[PDB]
Amino acid sequence: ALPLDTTWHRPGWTIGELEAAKAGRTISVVLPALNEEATIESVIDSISPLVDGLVDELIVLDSGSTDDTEIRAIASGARVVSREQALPEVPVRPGKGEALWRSLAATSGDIVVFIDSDLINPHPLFVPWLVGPLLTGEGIQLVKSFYRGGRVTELVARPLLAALRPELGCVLQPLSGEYAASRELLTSLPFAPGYGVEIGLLIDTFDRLGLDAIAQVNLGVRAHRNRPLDELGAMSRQVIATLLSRCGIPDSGVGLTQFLYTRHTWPVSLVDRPPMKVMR
Amino acid sequence: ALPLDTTWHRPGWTIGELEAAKAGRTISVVLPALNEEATIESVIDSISPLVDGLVDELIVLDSGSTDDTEIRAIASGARVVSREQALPEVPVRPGKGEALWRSLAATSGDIVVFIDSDLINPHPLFVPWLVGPLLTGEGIQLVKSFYRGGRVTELVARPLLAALRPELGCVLQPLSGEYAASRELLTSLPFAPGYGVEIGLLIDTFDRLGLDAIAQVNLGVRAHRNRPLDELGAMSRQVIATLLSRCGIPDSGVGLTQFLYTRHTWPVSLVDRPPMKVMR
Ligand SMILES: O=c1ccn([C@@H]2O[C@H](COP(=O)(O)OP(=O)(O)O[C@H]3O[C@H](CO)[C@@H](O)[C@H](O)[C@H]3O)[C@@H](O)[C@H]2O)c(=O)[nH]1
Ligand SMILES: O=c1ccn([C@@H]2O[C@H](COP(=O)(O)OP(=O)(O)O[C@H]3O[C@H](CO)[C@@H](O)[C@H](O)[C@H]3O)[C@@H](O)[C@H]2O)c(=O)[nH]1
Ligand SMILES: [Cl-]
Ligand SMILES: [Cl-]
Ligand SMILES: [Mn+2]
Ligand SMILES: [Mn+2]
Repeated sequence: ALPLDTTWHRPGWTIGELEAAKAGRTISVVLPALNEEATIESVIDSISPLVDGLVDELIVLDSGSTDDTEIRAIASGARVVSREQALPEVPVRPGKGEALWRSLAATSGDIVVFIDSDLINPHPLFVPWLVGPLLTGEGIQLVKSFYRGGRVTELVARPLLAALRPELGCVLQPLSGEYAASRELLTSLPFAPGYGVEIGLLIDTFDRLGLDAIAQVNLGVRAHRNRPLDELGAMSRQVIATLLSRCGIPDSGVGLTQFLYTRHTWPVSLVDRPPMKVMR
Repeated sequence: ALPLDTTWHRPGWTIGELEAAKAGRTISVVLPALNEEATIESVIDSISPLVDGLVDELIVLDSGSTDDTEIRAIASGARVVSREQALPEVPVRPGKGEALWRSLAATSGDIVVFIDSDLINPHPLFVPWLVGPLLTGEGIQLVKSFYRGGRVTELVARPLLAALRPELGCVLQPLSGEYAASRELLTSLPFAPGYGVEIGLLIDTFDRLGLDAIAQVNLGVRAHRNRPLDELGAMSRQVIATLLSRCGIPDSGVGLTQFLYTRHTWPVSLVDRPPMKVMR
């Protein structure tokens, strides 16, 4: 391991050991989903055998899907929750960060696990491998995954971290959509909008609790949707905006423009959601 | 055009018109090269027909090649200049920015044109298309190229510019290796090290002379060496470091680390070369 608790190899914990270690703590699993009809069922099925055992609760956080995502998830026995149902007093904003933040209001596990719903054949041990350090460690409040090409991660986020928060240089996949954390931690932190949510959570956690509260576990290999370069441009812009803000640097608020030769401007947001705590 | 003089279409100027417009001004062409034996001859040949006419001078700036770059360039009739010969009183540093800066001491054109030496079948009109606005415009001191996937450009540089210098959002290929500028401008500016040199030159030019001094011309389509993702990681890191510095933001000076699972740290430099002017 580096100065960051890193599980480099297959965790050795059995499902039954992990379950014993809960000690009254509960576990929620959240799957955010926007138009993932092709992969959603495989993801739910990888995890539903854990329900009523290690996992106390599983939801799909449907983020405005217009395909068959919701019906197929229901048919896999999952509880599907819209953004509106998760938190109906508050009008819905677009983007991933909004979905995860709302999901805090729709779950009650002491521990919350996020798994992206666009994964291709995910391992059924993903969730156990992630909760290990939270269950059996001390002071770990956040566990990030890593894996084996991560264009935004390797060109934008990791190099920017080296520039502005080099202490986090040892985190191999800071933008990974698969991770777990304590409710106490998550409901105490703001949530960046859009694709800024992961990078925001990591830096805030570090700034507030330091490295000793963070672990990372090998999930082996991951496959997912490969988005077009232009969609990555918009994602990177939001990651940059969120990353700059945590480092005390003013962002223009100006969206990325691209020329296809036609021109298009993508939205960027400088507005975080506050800690879900204030909503109590 | 946008607020930035943009030549969207094939320039209409003939080689003879352009030559007339020189009016005593001279033109140097510089080809930086590090191990480009496969493509260097095609690039030189695309340009050497202009020599003693529109172009007064052509050099290859050899940046420590250990392949056959120099012998093949000589065999194409090019003058080849090492980093050491360009400026022998000053010990040589690694990276592209060093090569271009040194090239100022090895040329005397009032106008300097840079063309990367790894281009696959470059158009023989590249150089005329670039000098057009400098020759026939007023107050233009810098001309950048654009083209048609630019991973570092679209994920790192363009989104970072939108964040920190949104006025430059209209520049389509800020990192393009093909561009031209006045000696008066170039010898008045510092040169960022490594791959930071292009982004550094653009921001300094803008900060010092504003947009009205900058033009961009369509070169159509370009092909070149596609580097592995890890090499791009190091390039992006240096672009970020240089970009952050021009915007008044402190960089850690810490190199990007990558885990292949073995670990490697890449060099980054926070040291610019001063304006070549001080070397007079
Ligand atoms: O508005 C949205 C956008 C995405 N998602 C879901 O979020 C997950 C990941 O989104 P994706 O479009 O696949 O983003 P990636 O290109 O994969 O981005 C990677 O890097 C991002 C930057 O941190 C992370 O947010 C992602 O989890 C991570 O997979 C998917 O299951 C989506 O269904 C939503 O629920 N709502
Ligand atoms: O130490 C070096 C490195 C590169 N080069 C030359 O510079 C040119 C471009 O370098 P390259 O390795 O192809 O960089 P790219 O991946 O193509 O980077 C693009 O984006 C960079 C960031 O601004 C620019 O520096 C480049 O010109 C541009 O092609 C090539 O002809 C090389 O021969 C050197 O002379 N010395
Ligand atoms: Cl608090
Ligand atoms: Cl000056
Ligand atoms: Mn994905
Ligand atoms: Mn190249």
